[PDB]
Amino acid sequence: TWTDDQWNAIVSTGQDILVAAAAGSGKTAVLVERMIRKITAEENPIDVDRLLVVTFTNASAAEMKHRIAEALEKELVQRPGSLHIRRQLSLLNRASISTLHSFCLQVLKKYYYLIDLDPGFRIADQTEGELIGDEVLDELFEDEYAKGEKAFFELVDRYTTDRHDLDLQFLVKQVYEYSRSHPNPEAWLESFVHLYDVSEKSAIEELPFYQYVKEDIAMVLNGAKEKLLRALELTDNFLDDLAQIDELIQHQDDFSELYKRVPAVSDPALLDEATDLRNGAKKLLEKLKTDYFTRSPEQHLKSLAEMKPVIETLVQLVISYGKRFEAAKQEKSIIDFSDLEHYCLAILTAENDREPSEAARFYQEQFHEVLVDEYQDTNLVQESILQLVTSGPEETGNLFMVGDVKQSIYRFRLAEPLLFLSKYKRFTESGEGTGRKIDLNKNFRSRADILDSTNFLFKQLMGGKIGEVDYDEQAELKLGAAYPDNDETETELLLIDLETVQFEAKAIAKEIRKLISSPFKVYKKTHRNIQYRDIVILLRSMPWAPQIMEELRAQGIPVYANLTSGYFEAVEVAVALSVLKVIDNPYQDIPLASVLRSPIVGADENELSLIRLENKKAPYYEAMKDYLAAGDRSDELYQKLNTFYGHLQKWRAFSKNHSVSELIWEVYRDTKYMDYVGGMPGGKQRQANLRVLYDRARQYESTAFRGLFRFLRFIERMQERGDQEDVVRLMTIHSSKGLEFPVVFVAGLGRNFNMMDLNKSYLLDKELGFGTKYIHPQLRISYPTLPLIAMKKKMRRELLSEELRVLYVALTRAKEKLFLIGSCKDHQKQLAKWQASASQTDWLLPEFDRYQARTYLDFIGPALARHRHADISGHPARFAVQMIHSYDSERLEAIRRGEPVFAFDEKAREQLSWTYPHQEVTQIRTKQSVSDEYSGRYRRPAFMMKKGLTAAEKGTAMHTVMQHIPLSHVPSIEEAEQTVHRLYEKELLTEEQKDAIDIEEIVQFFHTEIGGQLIGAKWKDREIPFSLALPAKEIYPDAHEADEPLLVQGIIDCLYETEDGLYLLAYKSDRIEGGFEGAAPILKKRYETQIQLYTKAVEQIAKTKVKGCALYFFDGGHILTL
Amino acid sequence: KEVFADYEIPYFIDGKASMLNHPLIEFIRSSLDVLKGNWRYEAVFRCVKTELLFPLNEPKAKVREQVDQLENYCIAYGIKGDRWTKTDQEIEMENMLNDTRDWIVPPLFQLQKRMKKAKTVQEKAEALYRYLEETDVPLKLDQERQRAEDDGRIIEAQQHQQAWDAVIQLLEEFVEMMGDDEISLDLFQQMIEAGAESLTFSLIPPALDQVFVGNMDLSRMYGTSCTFVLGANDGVLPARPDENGVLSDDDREWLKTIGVELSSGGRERLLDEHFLIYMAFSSPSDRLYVSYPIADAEGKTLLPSMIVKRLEELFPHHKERLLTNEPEQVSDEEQLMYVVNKSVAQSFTASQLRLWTREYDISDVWWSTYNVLMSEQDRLQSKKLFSSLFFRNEVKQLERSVSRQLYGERIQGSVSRMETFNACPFSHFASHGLHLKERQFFKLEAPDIGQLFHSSLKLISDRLRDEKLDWRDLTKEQCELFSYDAVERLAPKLQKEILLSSNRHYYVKEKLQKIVTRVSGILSEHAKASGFVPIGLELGFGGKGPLPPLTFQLKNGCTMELVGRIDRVDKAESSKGLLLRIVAYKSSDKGLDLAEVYYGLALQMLTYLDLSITHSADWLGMRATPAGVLYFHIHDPMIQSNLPLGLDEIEQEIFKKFKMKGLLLGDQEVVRLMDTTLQEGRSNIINAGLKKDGSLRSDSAAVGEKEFDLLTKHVRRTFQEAGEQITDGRVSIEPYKMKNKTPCTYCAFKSVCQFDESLEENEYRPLKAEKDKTILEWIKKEA
DNA sequence: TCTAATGCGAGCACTGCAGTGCTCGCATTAGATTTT
Ligand code: SF4
Repeated sequence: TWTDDQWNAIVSTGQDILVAAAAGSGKTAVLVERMIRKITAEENPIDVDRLLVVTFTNASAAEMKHRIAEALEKELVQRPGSLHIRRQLSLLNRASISTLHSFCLQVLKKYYYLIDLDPGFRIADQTEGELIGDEVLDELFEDEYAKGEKAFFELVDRYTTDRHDLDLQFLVKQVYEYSRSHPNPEAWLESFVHLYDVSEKSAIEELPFYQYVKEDIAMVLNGAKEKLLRALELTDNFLDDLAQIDELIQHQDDFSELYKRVPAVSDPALLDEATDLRNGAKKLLEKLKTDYFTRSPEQHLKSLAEMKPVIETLVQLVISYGKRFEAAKQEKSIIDFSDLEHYCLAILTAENDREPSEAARFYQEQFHEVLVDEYQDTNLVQESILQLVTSGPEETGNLFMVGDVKQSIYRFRLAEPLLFLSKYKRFTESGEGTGRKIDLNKNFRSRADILDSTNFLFKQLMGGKIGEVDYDEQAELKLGAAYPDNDETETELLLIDLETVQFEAKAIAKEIRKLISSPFKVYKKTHRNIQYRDIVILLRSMPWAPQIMEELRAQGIPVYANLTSGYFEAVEVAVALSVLKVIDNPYQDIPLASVLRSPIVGADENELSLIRLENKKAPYYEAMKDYLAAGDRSDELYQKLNTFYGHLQKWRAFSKNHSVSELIWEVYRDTKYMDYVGGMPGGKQRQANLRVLYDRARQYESTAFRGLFRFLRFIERMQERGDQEDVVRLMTIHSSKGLEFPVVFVAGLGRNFNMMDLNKSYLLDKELGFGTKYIHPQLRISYPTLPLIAMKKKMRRELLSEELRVLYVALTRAKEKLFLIGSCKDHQKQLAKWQASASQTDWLLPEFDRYQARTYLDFIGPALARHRHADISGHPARFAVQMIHSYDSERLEAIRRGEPVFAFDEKAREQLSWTYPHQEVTQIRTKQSVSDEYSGRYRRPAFMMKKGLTAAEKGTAMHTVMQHIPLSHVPSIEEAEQTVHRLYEKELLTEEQKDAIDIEEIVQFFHTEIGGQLIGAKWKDREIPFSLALPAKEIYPDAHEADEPLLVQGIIDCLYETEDGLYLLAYKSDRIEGGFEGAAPILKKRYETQIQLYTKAVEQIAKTKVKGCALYFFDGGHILTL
Repeated sequence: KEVFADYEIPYFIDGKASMLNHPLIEFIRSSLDVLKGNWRYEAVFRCVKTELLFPLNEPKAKVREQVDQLENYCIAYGIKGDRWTKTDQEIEMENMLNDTRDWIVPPLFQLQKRMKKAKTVQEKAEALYRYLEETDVPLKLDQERQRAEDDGRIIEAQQHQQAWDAVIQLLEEFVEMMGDDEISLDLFQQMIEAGAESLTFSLIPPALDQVFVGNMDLSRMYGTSCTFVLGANDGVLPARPDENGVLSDDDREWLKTIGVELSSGGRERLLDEHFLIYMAFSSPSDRLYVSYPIADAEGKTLLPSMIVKRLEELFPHHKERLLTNEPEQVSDEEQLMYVVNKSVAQSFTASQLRLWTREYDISDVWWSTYNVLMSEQDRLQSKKLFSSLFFRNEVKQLERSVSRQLYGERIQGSVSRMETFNACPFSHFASHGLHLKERQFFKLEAPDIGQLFHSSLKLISDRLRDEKLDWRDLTKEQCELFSYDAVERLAPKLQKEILLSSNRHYYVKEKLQKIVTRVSGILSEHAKASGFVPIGLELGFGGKGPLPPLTFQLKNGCTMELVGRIDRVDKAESSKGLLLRIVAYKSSDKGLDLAEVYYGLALQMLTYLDLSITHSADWLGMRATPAGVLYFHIHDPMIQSNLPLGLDEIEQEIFKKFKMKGLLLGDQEVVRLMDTTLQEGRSNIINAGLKKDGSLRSDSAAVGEKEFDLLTKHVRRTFQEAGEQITDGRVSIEPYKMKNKTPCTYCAFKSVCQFDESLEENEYRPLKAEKDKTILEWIKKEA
C-alpha cells in the first residue's frame, strides 16, 4: 500500500510538482512506481527514453535502473504477451538516467558544433585543471607587472601582504570560482561595481546590503531589552538602562539617528547573576557601536565610493583570468566540470537581438517529464538548464522535483536551497493553477524515540532566520515503523569535562562495550546482537578521526574511518616518492638518505655516517659511490649499497623506455616494499596508500603532462596546496547521506563550529557580490566596510542554518538508538546559561540566543533543559543524561630468526616447487614466416633519398616479372618487355621498378635446360603458399622438452611436373659476379635450409615426393641443383 | 600484464601498444617543445634524458650524472630561453657545466635555426629529420637494441628501430599530402603531435601456449575450454550507447526510412550487444566465469549489470564466489590458491602474520607456507620481508669511533646548531652530521629576505657615518632616499639576481624598499627617545672576529668552540654604572618565550647577552649589568581601527606597533633610559610602564638581575649537557609538541627520520606551556 | 590572521582624608582550526 501523500506524488500530473521528502520517506520506491506506471499502463504507455531522470550519483541512477527493471519483469509475468513492456526492458540502457553532468556530457557530444568545442574533448580532473589555473595566472600577473598600469599596483599593494604577492592570486581564483555559480558569470562580475557606486548624498537604509544591517540591529537591541527585562523580574537602574534602550528601539529604522544615540548615550546567586545580564546589554551594545557607529554614515559612504576604482581593477583582472583560462583549455582540448554545465547551457541557449535554442526545443519535445532528486542542492546554472529542458510554464509543464531543505547541507559548494524553498512557498498543496506540492511525513525506517527526539529539539531550534524554515506539522517526522516495543532505546547525552578527544573517545568506546557484553538486540524480522558494523560514530570534521580510531582499537574491535589526507605525511608515500626522486635525479641528499634508511635498504646510522666519511664535500650520492668503488666485497653495508645501486641504474634505464605507473610497479616488485609494508601495523591502509600513488600516476598519464619530472612536481603541487568486515565505522556527518544505522554516536558536540570564513579583508556573496575592507596602502590604515559587516551578519546566520541541518541529518541517520556526546569545562554554569535561554515559552527558542550559538551543545543543551511548559516537557521524547567528570610468544621469537614447528604442510610444499610442464613452449611463436601480424620471421625518407632503387627493391621487381611471364613458350627480348609493360599498366610494377629490370637476365632462364623443362610440362603453378606443421624442436634446438607443432609458412616460387616427377624452382636475385664456381657452394648453403622446408612441405602435405630442386640467379643467369 | 607477470601467466593481447612512451617519440616531441616554449629547461632535459643527444663513445654512467648536476643548476638558477644560446672546486664544476651544455645546446640550437627559417612542410619535416641523423639516433638506437637482447628482452628490442620507421612514414605521408604547403611550427607541431598519438607497435604474435585476453566484440576464439568475462558492471557490459561521430542516432534512423542504409551505430548496437554477450557466454566448452568489481579505481561504487540478474534468473540457486586479496575472508580451501608462487606466497604470508598478531585466528596454510620459505636458499630475503612483522623505527646510537671522526676534533658549535639538536637530536645528525642539502630553486625563500634587511641596515650605517650623520638627525625625506639606494646596491647581488629575473620581483623590490624606508624612520624615532647608544654592531663572535669564541670543556675529551653573530649591542650609562643590552632584527612578531628557553629552543639572545656582560670588564674596562634583550620587528604595518584617525594619530599607531618585545630589567631607570619620552603610563618603544609612584607596572616584561643571571646559567648547562650527548654519539629521534606545535613543521629531514606515531616506540616528547614564572622557579630548583 | 578575554591602574560614584566597589581603557595572550 501507499500513503495518500505517496499516492499523490505517484499519480499527479499536469503541472510542476515539488515533493518534500523527509528522511526515510521511501521517496525512491515512490519515484520508481511513478515512472513504472507512465511506462507500463493500459491506457496509453510511454517509452522510457521519453523520460529524463537526474540523480546526484551514477550509482543511485544505476540503482534506479535495477528497480525499474524488476517491476517491469513482474508487470511482464502477468502480461506475458506485452510487446511494449518487453521493449521497455531494452530501453533502460538507452534511457536518460544519470547525474546532471552525465546528461550535459551527452548534450555537448551531440551539439558540440554549435559552440566552440572540440569533439573528443577531454574532461580534466579538478587537480590538473587547477594546476592550469596556477599557470595562466602566473602568466597574467607577470604581464600586468610588466605593463606597469597604475590601477593594477593599487590593487596589489592593497590585497597582498607586501613582501610577497601570493595573496592576490587566490582572491582572483576565489572570485572566479564563485562567479561560475551564476548562469551569466561575466555580468555578475560587472555587477560588483554597482555596489561601490555611491555618494554622501545616498540613502543607506535604501541600498541592498543594509537589509542585513537592519535585521542585525533589530536582534541585538531586542536581545538587549529581553535580556534586561529578566533582571527587572529578578528584583532599579535597569529602568534607566531599559528606558534608554527603548529610546533606541524607537529609532531602529533611522541609521543616521542611531549614530547620534548609540555611540553617545549607551541571594548571592541571583544577585551576582543579575549583574552579568546587565553586562550582556553592555557587551551587545558595545559591539553594535563598534560595528556600525564608530564612524559617521557619511564617512562610511565616502570610504565605500573610494574603493570603486580598486573594485573595477579587481573585476577586470578576474575577467582577463577567465578568458586566458578558457583559452588555455581550448589549446589542450579540455574542459572542467563547470565548463560541462556552462557549455551545455550555451548550447541550450541561442540568443540574438534570449532564446531556448533549437537544441533545447529537441529535449523539450523528447522528454514528456523530467525528474530531479536531491533538489535542495541544486545551483543556479543547473536550474537554468533544468528550466530549459523542461517544456511549459510553471502552471503546467513536466518538472518534477524531490528533496528536503531540512537536509540541505552543501552550501559551501554554492548550492541554493532557497530555490527549492521559494517554490515550496510559491506552490499550493492542491494543483490549482500553480505548482503542486506534496509532503512525505511518515518515516518507515526509524524507531519512535528517534523521530520524537529529533522532532523535539529542532522544534525549538529550526525556524526563523536560523532554520530559514518554519518547523511545524506536515514538516515534523511521523511514525511509520512497525518496531516492537522495547527499552534502552532512549537517546543518551554524555557530558564530559588535546586530551579532550581522549576523554571523549573513551566515553563512546565504553557504552559500546556495554552494548556488546549486554544483550541489546537490534531488529517480520528478528533480533540481532551488535555486530560492531551496525554501530557508527559520526563527526563533523576529521581532525579527531585518527586519534579516536587508535584507542577504540586499543580494546576490542578495530576502527575504520575513510581518511582523506595526511597522505603525503604518510611514511610509505614519503619513502616511495623518495625513491622516484632518486631515479629522476640521484643528486638529492635528503631523498637519497630517506631511501637508504628505509626498510628498502636499511642502512644504520653508523652505516649512513660511515658513507659520508669517504667524501665530506661532495654530494651524498657519490659519497655512496666512493664507498662502493674502493669498498671490500665481504662488507655488509657494501652489499646493501651495491644491491641498491644496481636497482637504481636498472630503474634509471627502465623509466626511459616505460611510463611512470609502470616504473612504480617495477620498483614495488623489485624492493618488495609494498609487501613489506603489509607486515607492519596498519599495513592494510599503508598498502592502499602505496597503490593509490600508482593509480594517481595512471590518472597522470591521461593528462596534458608527461615524464617523471612533471609527475613529481604534479604531486608536489597537491602537497603544497590541496592534497565486509564488522568494525566501528567512523565517518563525517556530511558523508552520512542516505546511509543508515541501528546505533549512532555523534561526538565533538562540545566543539566550536568553523567560523574562520568570516574574518579576512574580503567576502564573496551570491546576492550582495563582492565586499571588502577599506584599505589605504599609503597611510597604512584599514577597517571593515559597511557592506563587509553586512555580508558577515548574513553569512553567519546562513552558516548557522547549515549546521542545524547537518545536525539534522545526523540524528535522522539512525534507526534505533542515539548517542549525543559533548564536552565542556564547568558543568553547572553552562546549565545555568541554558536555564537562562530555556525560559521563553512558544517552543521555538529565542532567535538571538540561537544566533549566539558556537558549538552544537549550544543548540542541544538549552533545547534539552526544558524537557526534563506543558507539551514541551510532556513530549513523548526520552533522554538519558550522564554527567561525567572526565577523569573517571615463541613463534614470533622464532619468526624473528627461523621457523616455528601443519594440516597443509604437504600441499604448500609442492605448489611452491611446482612447474609448468609445457612452459618451455609458452614463449615460442605459433606462426613463423619464411621469405600478417600473427607471425614472426635506418630507412631514409623518400623525399631525401636518391631517385632510384635498392638491391632489394630491384630483386622484388625482377621476381614479379618471372611469375607473370607466360610459360606457353620461350619469350624473346621483346615479348619479355611486353610483359614488363603490361604489369606497369596494371600497376604491378612501379615506374622505377620497370626501368630497373634487366630483360636479358629474365629471358636467359628460358634458354637454360631448367627453363626449357619448365615450359614443356604436363602441369605447372607459381607463387604457391603453404603452411607446414613441425615439432618445435625441428627449428629451435635450444628448448628440448616440448614437441607441440608450430606453423612454418612460406611461398614456393615455382612447381612443375614432367613424365619424370615433380620439380621445384626458385629465382634468387643474389649478387654473384664481381667466377660463379666459387659462389655456388656459398649460395647452396644460404638457401640450403629454406629449400628443404619447401620440399618437406610438399612431400608431407601433398604426400608426393620432390625429385631435385633448381635455383636460378639473375646475375650471370646461372643455375644450381640440390 | 602486471598481475599476470607476477603470477607467471603467459598471455596474448589483441590490442597494440602506443609508442608515446618510446624514447624516439619523446625525444622528437620534447625537441619541438624546446624551441616553441623557448627553451624551458624542463623540456631541454626532457630531450637530454632520452639520451639520444648523449656524446658518442663517452661512458653513459658519467654523462647521466653530469646531466643531472646540470639539471640541478638550471633549476636553482632558473636557466631558460636565451641563457642557453648565449680554484680547485669551481673549475671542476663550472667547466663540467660548460662541457655538458656544449654538447647539448648546439644540436638542439642548430635545429631551431633550421625550423624557424623553413617555410613549407617538407623543409620543416626535413630539418627535423636531420636533427635525428646528425645526433646519430639510428646508431644509438641500435646500441640500445642490443642491451635489450642481452638482458633477455627481445620484444622491447624489436620496438626500437620499429619506432624508427613509424616516424619516417609519418614524415613521408606528411610531405606527400602537404609537403609543398606553407606552414609554421604552431600547426606543424600539432599534426606531428597527433601523429605520435596515432603511432602503433606491431601486434605481439601469439605463442603456442597462452591465455587469450581479448575483447568481447570482434575478438574470435576456437576450442576454448574456460572463458572468464570481466567488467560485468552496469553501464559497462551492455555498453551504454556510445555518443560519437558526425551523425546522430536520430539522423541515421531517419535516413533508413529514405531507403538509405548506414552503419547501425546508435540504438541497434544496444540490440546487438545481447548477441555479442550470447556468443561470449557460449564460447567455453567446460566452464564460464562472469565477474564484476564492486569498487572503482578511485573508490566509487559499481553495480553489476542487468546480465548478472538474468543469469541469476536462469540459475536462481547458483551461489556466487568472492574475489579478495584478504584471504582471511575465505575458507582454508581458497586460501590455498594464493600460494601459487614464491613472490605472491610471501606477499600474502607477510600480511597474514601481521593481522595474526592482532589477535585474529588465521589459517594454518600460511604456517606451512612460512616453514617452506624458511627452509630454502633465499631464506635470507624472506627473513628480511618478515622482519616487517616487528618494525619499530629504531635509531642505533652512534659509536665513539664514528662520532669523533665524523663530528671532528673540535665541535665548533653554533647557537643555531645547538637549538636544532635540542629541537630533535636526529635533525642535528642529518644536517651537521651527514651534511644533507636540499635542492636549490629559483624561488626567493622567506629567510633570505631577512639577510637582505640586515645588510641594508648595515649599509645605511656606513653612509650615515660617512656623512657624519645619525638616525636621529634623519628626516622623512632622507629616510626614503637613503633606504632606496641601499637596496639598489644590494638587489642585483641577492639570490641569483632573482629580483632582476622577472617583473613580479622588481615590484617586490620597491616593496622591500618601502619597508626599509619605514624602519629607517622608526629607528630615528627610537634614537631620539632611547638613551642607549650602540657600541658594537654585527659583532663577530667566535672563530675569526672581534671576540674570542666561548669554549666548553666537559668529561670525555670534549671540546666546544662555538661561534656566532651579534646583531646589535647597546650601552647606556646610569647611576648603577654601565648598562648593556642586545637588539636583534626580526621578521615575525614575538621575540622571547621563557618556556622555549627552558628546553633550549631559544638560546639566541640570552647567550649573546652573557658575552657582552662577561667580556665587558676586560673589553671596555668596566663591569656591566644586563639591561635586557630586545627583538625589533622589521615590517610595513597595517593598522586596523574603528576610530577615525587623523594623520597625526595614524603615525602614532604605526609607531606603537614597532614596540619592541623581549626581556627587561625591573627597575625605574633602565626603563627611562630605553624610553626617555616616558613619564607615566605605557611605553610605545618598549614593553613596560610606570605607575604614578614611579614604580613600573606588573605588565612590564622586566625581571630582576637575579633572574637574568639565573637563565644565563641555564643556557650554559644546556650547551654542556647537549654538547656532550653529541660527542656521545646520540642521534635519537624525539620531536616535541609545544605548545600544541611541533618541530616537524617545515622540517626537511622528515622523510629521512620517517617518524611514525602509530608505530609504537616513536613518541612526541611533550612540553608544557608555562607562565614565565612557572619555568623561572623550575630553573631556580635545578641548582 | 583574528575574535574573546582577561589583567592592571586609576578615575569616579557611592556613600562616610577616605574607603570601597564599579567602570573604562589599553594591551598582550591565549586559544582556534571544514564539509566533498
Ligand atoms: S620532522 Fe621531526 S623527527 Fe623529522 S627531523 Fe624534524 S624534528 Fe626530527
